[PDB]
Amino acid sequence: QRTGIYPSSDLKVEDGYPSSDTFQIIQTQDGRGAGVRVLKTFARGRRMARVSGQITAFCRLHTLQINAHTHLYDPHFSGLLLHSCVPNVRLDMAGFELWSLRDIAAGEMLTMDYASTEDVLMRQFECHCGAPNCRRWITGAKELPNDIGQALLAGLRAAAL
Amino acid sequence: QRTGIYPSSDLKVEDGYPSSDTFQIIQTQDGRGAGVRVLKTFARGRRMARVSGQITAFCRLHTLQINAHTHLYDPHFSGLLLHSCVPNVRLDMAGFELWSLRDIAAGEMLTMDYASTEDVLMRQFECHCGAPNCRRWITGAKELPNDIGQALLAGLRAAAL
Amino acid sequence: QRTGIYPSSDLKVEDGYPSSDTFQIIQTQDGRGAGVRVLKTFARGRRMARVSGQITAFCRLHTLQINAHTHLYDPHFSGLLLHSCVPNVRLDMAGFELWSLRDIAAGEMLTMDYASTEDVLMRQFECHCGAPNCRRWITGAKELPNDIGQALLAGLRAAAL
Amino acid sequence: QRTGIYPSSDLKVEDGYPSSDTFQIIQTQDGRGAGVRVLKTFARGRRMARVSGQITAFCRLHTLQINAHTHLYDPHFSGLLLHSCVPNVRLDMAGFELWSLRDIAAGEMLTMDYASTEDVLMRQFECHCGAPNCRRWITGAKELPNDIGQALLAGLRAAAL
Ligand SMILES: C[S@@+](CC[C@H](N)C(=O)[O-])C[C@H]1O[C@@H](n2cnc3c(N)ncnc32)[C@H](O)[C@@H]1O
Ligand SMILES: C[S@@+](CC[C@H](N)C(=O)[O-])C[C@H]1O[C@@H](n2cnc3c(N)ncnc32)[C@H](O)[C@@H]1O
Ligand SMILES: C[S@@+](CC[C@H](N)C(=O)[O-])C[C@H]1O[C@@H](n2cnc3c(N)ncnc32)[C@H](O)[C@@H]1O
Ligand SMILES: C[S@@+](CC[C@H](N)C(=O)[O-])C[C@H]1O[C@@H](n2cnc3c(N)ncnc32)[C@H](O)[C@@H]1O
Ligand SMILES: C[S+](C)CC[C@H](N)C(=O)O
Ligand SMILES: C[S+](C)CC[C@H](N)C(=O)O
Ligand SMILES: C[S+](C)CC[C@H](N)C(=O)O
Ligand SMILES: C[S+](C)CC[C@H](N)C(=O)O
Repeated sequence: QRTGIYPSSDLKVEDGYPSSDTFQIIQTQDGRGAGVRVLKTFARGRRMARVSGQITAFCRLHTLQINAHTHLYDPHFSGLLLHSCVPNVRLDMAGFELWSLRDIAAGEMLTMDYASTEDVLMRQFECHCGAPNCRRWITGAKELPNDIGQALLAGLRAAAL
Repeated sequence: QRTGIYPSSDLKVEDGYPSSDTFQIIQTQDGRGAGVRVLKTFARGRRMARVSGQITAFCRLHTLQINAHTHLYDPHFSGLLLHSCVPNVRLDMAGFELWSLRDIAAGEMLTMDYASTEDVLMRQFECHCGAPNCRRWITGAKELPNDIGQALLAGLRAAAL
Repeated sequence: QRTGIYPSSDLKVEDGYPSSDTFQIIQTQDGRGAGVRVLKTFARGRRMARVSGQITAFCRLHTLQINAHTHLYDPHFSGLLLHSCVPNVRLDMAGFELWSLRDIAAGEMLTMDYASTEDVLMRQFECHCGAPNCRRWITGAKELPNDIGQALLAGLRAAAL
Repeated sequence: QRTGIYPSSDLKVEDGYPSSDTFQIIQTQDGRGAGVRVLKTFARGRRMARVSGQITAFCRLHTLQINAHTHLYDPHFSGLLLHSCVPNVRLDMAGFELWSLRDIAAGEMLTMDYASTEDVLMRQFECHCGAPNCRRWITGAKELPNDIGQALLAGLRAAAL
């Protein structure tokens, strides 16, 4: 009865896979590209969706890291989750489920800490999450800012005097 | 240049994904249904293929178990690997790779121990692997033979006197 | 030459295990109990320590979650990491390593998001991390605030008008 | 009431950890060194023990592999499990449990396929398991026989004519 974000028929909304009546991909207007938006309210501590995708050996812009050498290619859903330094969802890559870390109001962008699942990103980027504590430049957890990132961080540091 | 077993274009034979010039699905003639056959010779201790599929929460006839609550739906390749009590390949479900446990000659069926990756099967079955040490009735590692399996095993045990 | 936090001789500082010349357990003075303090400066994106402990099946106050059914009992080091809603370290429970999520100055408390590795805590607690965005009441990622937590969160919500 | 193989008090026999009234380490008399022996009968498909040990980054003679980069140091129990090419137990390294793959009679040596959990061994060895289908020379699943192993395997192959 409910229509799923994932195109595969075997992934059913009645089993927890995301529905287009609950999640929507939209183009942000603040330089973050496209991202997942929630259309209903979620209390903190609830499973918002089961997650799926295709196994691949290679890190890509729309993969998530499963373990040391294996990634999950999901350009329909979890790969379109935007980053925030203060995230409102956790993507559990062992149970393959998305959970609310806080109360999320309908219409809010869904955000994970990319460094919470990823050793290294496909690309580093300057962060537009707006949080009071923005790392400003976003990497994997096991990844040093590259020389562009170090230069931008230094200009911000001088400004901090 | 080489054509892949997996229909997805993103899975390339040049990156280790199986090619139809190396693997073939055939119908066995001894009651094992269809299964994967190798068309080239492989020395023991080599990676024969990278493995892929679709993440799902549910055990199915053509899934393999990833971890406690997550399975890999692969009806094109790894889900068509037949069982043997003396296996010639290992399916590594952390690196998602198939490795030869022994020298395999071209034309041989590829066989894993289903109990080496699976807690519980979608279905139990009487084993036709022919090995001198056949469990005769095949389950997951964490799965008791059901009452059919116990009855067949008992008739075999009486015969053993 | 360097003395290790972990009592076991097989865990050597020269292999990355924490040294008492780099980490110290101290009693906080703001209601967080004891916690790990760093004694040297760490740039973001560096491995600060290898982690170890004892495998156990049971969640405890000083365990960390490895996977769905397995935890790591470590009362010497990683179990004494305090929580923060804006963490400065990530505890990678697959590689068993601690990594700096930001620049950390010598003397700073080390903090992880408990919800980033834990489904459920041994106990919930009101948070004293001070971050502008404190969840105020801390649970596992897959754990609803209990009735004490809901009552405290509601009093805070009324105050927010 | 029951005394545990693991020296730690926190690992209780009442929670499934092995008891010396069920398991015993003995010196084999056929060139396999010491190994774990079972003292009670176990039907196939039962959990014989919970497993534990110390996390370490390094492969050792008495470690078992957890994931790509992490091993479990257990010289009291699971590291003393001998190898067999036709194993009677599976060591589940995700749930950290030992399960019977077949009916095991009291007094039998417990045997796993080392290649079922290990990419690479600390050392390769000629196999004395006696199975009709012995690989004769034992490696990790992702490990080629070294030049000693290749030489011994070739002498056996000539004998096979
Ligand atoms: C695979 S994407 C997620 C979807 C992507 N925005 C898209 O439009 O297809 C990851 C990329 O999104 C952008 N992005 C995500 N979070 C961001 C943030 N907080 N600030 C700026 N850019 C962000 C970055 O360009 C990053 O490399
Ligand atoms: C998903 S299948 C593998 C592919 C399957 N044969 C097919 O034809 O689609 C697993 C099933 O194959 C059959 N099978 C596999 N190995 C077998 C064996 N050694 N002896 C008998 N049947 C076997 C069993 O019916 C088992 O439930
Ligand atoms: C196992 S402990 C870490 C070490 C512990 N403080 C100790 O003193 O042994 C986890 C507990 O520390 C306390 N704690 C950790 N982070 C905290 C925080 N940010 N605010 C308040 N209490 C915290 C809580 O009581 C929580 O249950
Ligand atoms: C860590 S051990 C297990 C305990 C060891 N036997 C001990 O005595 O401490 C692994 C080693 O045991 C021996 N071993 C285990 N299984 C064997 C087998 N089936 N045949 C010959 N040697 C074996 C090998 O020397 C191998 O390197
Ligand atoms: C949520 S996915 C966009 C994050 C990881 C991805 N491999 C990236 O590089 O951004
Ligand atoms: C190699 S797959 C056929 C084995 C596991 C599968 N879920 C089954 O039930 O047979
Ligand atoms: C960093 S450990 C203190 C967090 C998880 C632990 N099991 C707890 O309950 O707090
Ligand atoms: C059961 S443990 C003895 C097997 C793996 C170990 N690291 C070895 O090298 O034999």
